[PDB]
Amino acid sequence: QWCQPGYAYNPVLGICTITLSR
Repeated sequence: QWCQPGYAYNPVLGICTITLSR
């Protein structure tokens, strides 16, 4: 359960997804 920078951990999906917070 580790997400690379620029990605936010998603518990619903169970995987890391990209995010821009904008």
